Amino acid sequence: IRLFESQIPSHIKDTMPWCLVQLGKLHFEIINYDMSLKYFNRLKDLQPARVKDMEIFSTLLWHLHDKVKSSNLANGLMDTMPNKPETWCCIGNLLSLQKDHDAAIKAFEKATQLDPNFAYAYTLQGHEHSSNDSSDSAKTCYRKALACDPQH
Amino acid sequence: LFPVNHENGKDTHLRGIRLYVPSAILR
Amino acid sequence: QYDYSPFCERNTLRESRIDSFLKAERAAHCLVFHKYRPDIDIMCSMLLESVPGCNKEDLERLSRRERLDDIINHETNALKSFWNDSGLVNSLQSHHLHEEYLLLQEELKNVYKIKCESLRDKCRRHYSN
Amino acid sequence: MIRRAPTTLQLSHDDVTSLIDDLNEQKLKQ
Amino acid sequence: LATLNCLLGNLYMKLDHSKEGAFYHSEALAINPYLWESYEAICKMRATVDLKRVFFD
Amino acid sequence: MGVMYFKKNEFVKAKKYLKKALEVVKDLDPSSRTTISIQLNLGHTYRKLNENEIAIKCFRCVLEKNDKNSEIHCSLGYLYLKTKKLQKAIDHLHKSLYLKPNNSSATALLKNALELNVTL
Repeated sequence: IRLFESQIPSHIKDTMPWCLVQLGKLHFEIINYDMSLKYFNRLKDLQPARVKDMEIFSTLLWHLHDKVKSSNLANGLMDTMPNKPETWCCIGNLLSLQKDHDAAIKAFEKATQLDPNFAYAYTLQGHEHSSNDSSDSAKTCYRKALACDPQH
Repeated sequence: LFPVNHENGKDTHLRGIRLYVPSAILR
Repeated sequence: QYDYSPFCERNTLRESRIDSFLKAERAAHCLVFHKYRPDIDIMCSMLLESVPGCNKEDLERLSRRERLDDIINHETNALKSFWNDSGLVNSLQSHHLHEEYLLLQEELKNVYKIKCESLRDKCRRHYSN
Repeated sequence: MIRRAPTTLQLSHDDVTSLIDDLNEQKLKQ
Repeated sequence: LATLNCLLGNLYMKLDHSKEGAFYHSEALAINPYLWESYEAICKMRATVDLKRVFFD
Repeated sequence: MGVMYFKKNEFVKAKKYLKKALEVVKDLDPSSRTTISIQLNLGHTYRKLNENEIAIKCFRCVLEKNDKNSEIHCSLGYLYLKTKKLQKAIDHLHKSLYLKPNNSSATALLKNALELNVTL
């Protein structure tokens, strides 16, 4: 973040979509929730129909409990790419945010079967399985999540 | 056991049943 | 002697098929050539020569980048384009053109409709398929 | 000829139990 | 030679090999510093690169 | 011959016979379920011979030639936990759990590896 402040010109910083993604993810990692949202909104303003990684935005926006923004983003993302696992994981995050979670589990496993090498979908599955008051399924899903990404 | 119902009923429902025993976060 | 090698890579063809192909081929060409042997001969400004349903006038307007008798002219004109210059129209009885005309656009309009969702519901279609 | 699938060696549970035990006393040593 | 080495490193990545994949990716990056996928592969594999040396010279 | 001498708890001649089998088939046909068995049995003999480096090398070779193998990943986890390469051990063990979630020994191996890594 200090390198952004010092070594990155402002005009490049506030216009580069990839830099916006990186700064939002970074401020998530420092658990700076307010900071990341107002730049992810700028990202969506620059282009709404981009998937890349909305997994971070879905994780943030579940915490912020903004149902309408999640609905709009899920609609757009799936209407653009139906086969991208990120759209399905965002949809499942929305569903878990609502209330029901078994269909969220089904959506997550479907997202994984789109791409078996998407670790974050697995770990989101595992974290959700804690909300089911079930551990064995959660434990197996956590192990299978860590298998895909060694450093998670 | 449910041997008889009200007003000389025949069958019986069961709306709810539960069993009780004794003994901030990140996504 | 009539050549039949390209019609079958087998170097021998039984004589029944020899006339079967020979009599078939000649009249097939005779239909295309007239609205003789095949081996002796095969032969016989805007580039586009023809488009199905396109008359010479419609080709010209392209190059520029563009009451009972009258409706009968439109009656025949509509079937000229759709039937690709079919010669049986002139032999059709006049009152037989009318019902075929009404079924034309009625069928045609149905193509226009054919040629022309909540988040929770429209996610299911991809899960189930 | 129908060549038989060559037999393959398996990792037994006894040897892995022995190794994990030996590791337990190894960490208990220091 | 810029693309061959990075492609070979990607093949090693698919084969789960790291060390020689890392060195080949580093060589590809050293050939041309603008490639930007050699660096991404190296970062994903946690390898170390002398960015100041390779980028300046 | 190598397999039967291994089963007879006589590893030294099994090792030499499997080495001969490998060197005969080394030049031709790396595929076709023959070099795989040769290298797997040779790696098992080395791991039972207590020499681990060449065993790890052969296990890596067969893993290259075949990644869909839970037993291979369990064996790599075993060999890496025998040494102090805990990161590779846990990575291959998680890979094995991914390949087969219901593995009996792998759960205990993962628990021990995690405990050792944390205590390290």
